[PDB]
Amino acid sequence: EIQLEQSGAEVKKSGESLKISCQTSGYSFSDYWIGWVRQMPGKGLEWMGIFYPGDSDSRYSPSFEGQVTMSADRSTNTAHLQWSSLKPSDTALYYCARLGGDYEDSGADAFDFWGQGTLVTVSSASTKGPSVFPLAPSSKSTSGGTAALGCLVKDYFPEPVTVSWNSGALTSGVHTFPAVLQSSGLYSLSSVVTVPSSSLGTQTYICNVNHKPSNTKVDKKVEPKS
Amino acid sequence: TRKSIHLGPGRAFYAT
Amino acid sequence: QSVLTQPPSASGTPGQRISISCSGTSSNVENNYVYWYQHLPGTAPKLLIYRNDHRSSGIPDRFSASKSGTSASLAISGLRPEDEGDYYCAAWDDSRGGPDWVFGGGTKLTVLAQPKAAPSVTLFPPSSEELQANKATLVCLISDFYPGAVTVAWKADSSPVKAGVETTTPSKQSNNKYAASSYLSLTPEQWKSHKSYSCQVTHEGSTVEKTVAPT
Repeated sequence: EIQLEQSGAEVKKSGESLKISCQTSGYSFSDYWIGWVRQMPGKGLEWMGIFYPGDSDSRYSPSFEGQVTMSADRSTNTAHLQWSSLKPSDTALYYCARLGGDYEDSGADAFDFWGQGTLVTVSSASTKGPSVFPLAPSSKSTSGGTAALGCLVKDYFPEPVTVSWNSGALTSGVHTFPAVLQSSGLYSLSSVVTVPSSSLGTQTYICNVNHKPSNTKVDKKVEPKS
Repeated sequence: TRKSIHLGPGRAFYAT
Repeated sequence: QSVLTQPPSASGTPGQRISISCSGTSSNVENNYVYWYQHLPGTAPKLLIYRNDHRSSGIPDRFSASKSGTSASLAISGLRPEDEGDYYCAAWDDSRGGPDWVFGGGTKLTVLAQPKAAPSVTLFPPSSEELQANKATLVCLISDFYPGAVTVAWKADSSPVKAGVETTTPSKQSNNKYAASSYLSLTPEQWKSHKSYSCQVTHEGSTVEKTVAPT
């Protein structure tokens, strides 16, 4: 049964070289084109090129020509994709696929069997702990019910960050949001709690941010704005 | 073969 | 010439028929073979249809496709929850006089699991602490929307803000509804000048706007 098996996830620094792999089984490796397809986070599938192991023929999509190299090791039935200088924008899931279908005695036309994909993350940032700022209660004595306050956890690398409130004693109405990745390569996220408006001048609200890569703990006091 | 690519009816690349 | 255009989103309820649309050119869809792929979470893309309208073996017959001029469509009847995912058309393109393979932009199909739900938006203005650090960030927090696609627009007063916005992809919450956040970056001089700033979130044709102002 035809299978393509791709190498594991890669976390690299920008400027570094990388070779990824796709090993095949179930058919004559030399005889079928192998294609590569890229998916950037939140984007669609994008064709990179096809490589023919039997004679080392290649076709690159115009955007990929000169930016990446396809090759193949016939001693090991392994197709490769490589970068000499990885850029942040190469952060993507990369698929390998066979061009086949076998709908006629000869030829190929559709990508039929697919590798499971290999994730590559490329960053130009280094370990940095966050700035934690308080997100103050939008007004105090509004007669509309509950209130929203939080912690902005700004400019850290890498993931993850841990957030708690009143050292985990406050969990009700807590929503900590997935990070945004900025063009700087640093992340920011926000954590917000829903509370009674009446107990602002009563119950203190501290958020507890923990960023273990940089070994940062920060406890910030979130109070009504002046 | 398997190297020839069928684009459409009656048409192909890398044919022989 | 080497572009296949698809609508970004489609939705239906279990049982319904939906049709995913793909629009190409004479360089691809009109004369070259069209193929259709399904792409579900945690699984590689899967060939559904080949050579315009032939179903791949093992594929259920509630999947169908057809072609007329430069348009192609994938019909899915008996819509099931399992069908939720991304659907791509694909074709060979010969604009370069060569076998270039083009994927459509993809269509994210939602099979409606629960009732539609409007987002809650909360907008925080820059904290004073952050303004003492000579920075200013506005934080727009969008939650409990279903289906899971929003559009965010920022306004400086009543005018549109292009530069300095960073928005997350929506993420499925623990309650199967979705969440997203949007950050606008300003120098404190930019924040101080305007009378107000606004976060406009639009979901299923309905818009929720929150505004903030200095002091």
